[PDB]
Amino acid sequence: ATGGVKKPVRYR
Amino acid sequence: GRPRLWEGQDVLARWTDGLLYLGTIKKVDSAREVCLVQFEDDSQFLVLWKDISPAALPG
Repeated sequence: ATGGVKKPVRYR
Repeated sequence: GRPRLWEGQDVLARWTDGLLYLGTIKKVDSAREVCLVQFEDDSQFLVLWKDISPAALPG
């Protein structure tokens, strides 16, 4: 998405 | 057999950190068994078919 930020579905 | 992955499909893709990220398939490359996946920051990378899961199966 325009302006989007990748985040993982789950962190370690 | 019925395709598992296709253009436009929302998927989870395993990245090189071993974690999963939301993405959209932009291209299926059948010979190489990869898709070009667009992630939430609009970056586009090749991911192997085995490292892609459909977000939803109807069901």
